[PDB]
Amino acid sequence: YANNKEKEVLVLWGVHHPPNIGDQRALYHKENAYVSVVSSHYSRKFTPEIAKRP
Amino acid sequence: SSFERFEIFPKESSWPNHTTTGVSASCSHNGESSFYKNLLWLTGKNGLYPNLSKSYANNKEKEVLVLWGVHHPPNIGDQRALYHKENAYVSVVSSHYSRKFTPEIAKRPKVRDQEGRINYYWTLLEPGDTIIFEANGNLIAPRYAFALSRGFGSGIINSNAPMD
Repeated sequence: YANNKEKEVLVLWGVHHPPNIGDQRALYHKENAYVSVVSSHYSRKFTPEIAKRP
Repeated sequence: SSFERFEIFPKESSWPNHTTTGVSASCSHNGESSFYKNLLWLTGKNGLYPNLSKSYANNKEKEVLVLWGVHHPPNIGDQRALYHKENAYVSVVSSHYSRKFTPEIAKRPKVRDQEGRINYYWTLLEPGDTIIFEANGNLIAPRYAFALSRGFGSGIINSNAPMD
């Protein structure tokens, strides 16, 4: 996405974490996952950590 | 205002398939090696370190302060003889807290006759919230937790002054 609007754009996103390895292969078909959200002045690589939580 | 010390993970029963007799020569006590009375050093027993999982519930109706550690051996040799697994991790997760400690192994300068590193961590567990510890090595287990009531608005004064 390019910010041609001449103003600051607020883009929000999420990163999902299934509770076990079973939910990861049926929603996304890949154990090892990642998300690359990078811009000209921002960078982050979200390594999805899977664990059973309360 | 109010503050008590209680054993959150009993030393004798929380770890049947583990070793809790680990002691550090750095944590001496009158010419004898030792370790933190409130923590525990869990190493492999019988040549295997099973995947552990402990869920403490805060029924005490007050904020509980559970502290734990993450160990870092200086080389790949110490990792296979204490925990029997190169790739390690620790899953300390609760209802409103989550973190995955990837153990990074490296040779470090000798601080207090040690090339190893035990990075400590502490979280507060609210009532009605259950914390879960999950690990397959390098976990410095919490033995003594505390239930406290908050005194807002204070600090800490460094002083050599006597008490009266």
